[PDB]
Amino acid sequence: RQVVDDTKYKDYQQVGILHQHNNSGFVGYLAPTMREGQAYPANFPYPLIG
Amino acid sequence: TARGIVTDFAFLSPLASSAASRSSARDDKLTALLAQLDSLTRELNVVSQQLLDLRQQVSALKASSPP
Repeated sequence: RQVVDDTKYKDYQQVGILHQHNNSGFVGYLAPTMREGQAYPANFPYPLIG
Repeated sequence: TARGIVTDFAFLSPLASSAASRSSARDDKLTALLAQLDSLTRELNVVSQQLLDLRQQVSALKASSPP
């Protein structure tokens, strides 16, 4: 597999689990609870295609 | 490499953080004090044994020259 190359990427940002918003407004915060939050573009999966 | 995110519900729980701090303080006290006391007791025992042996030798030497 391949992952983000933190050294060579210009705008790398080591983002912990606490601050990754994907599927926001549709999944509970860090726990299999009910949905919460608002829709928003996302931050975490760093794209490796396109 | 770096690996730790376990602080999530630690941030979500102030009491857990306080208990962890108390545990750290108790671990510090136990480890440091017990290690220091054990090393000191070992050193004191060795020195006392050597001192007793030397005292015996000095007593013998004193007895073996009756001025």
